[PDB]
Amino acid sequence: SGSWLRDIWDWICEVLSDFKTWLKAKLMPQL
Repeated sequence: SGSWLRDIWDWICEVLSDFKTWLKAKLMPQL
């Protein structure tokens, strides 16, 4: 039934979401 610390990836993915949006805007060239 249980596989592993699947929910554990949310502690890093949920907190790194704001960091991704900030980088996605800085990496986007002129459009």
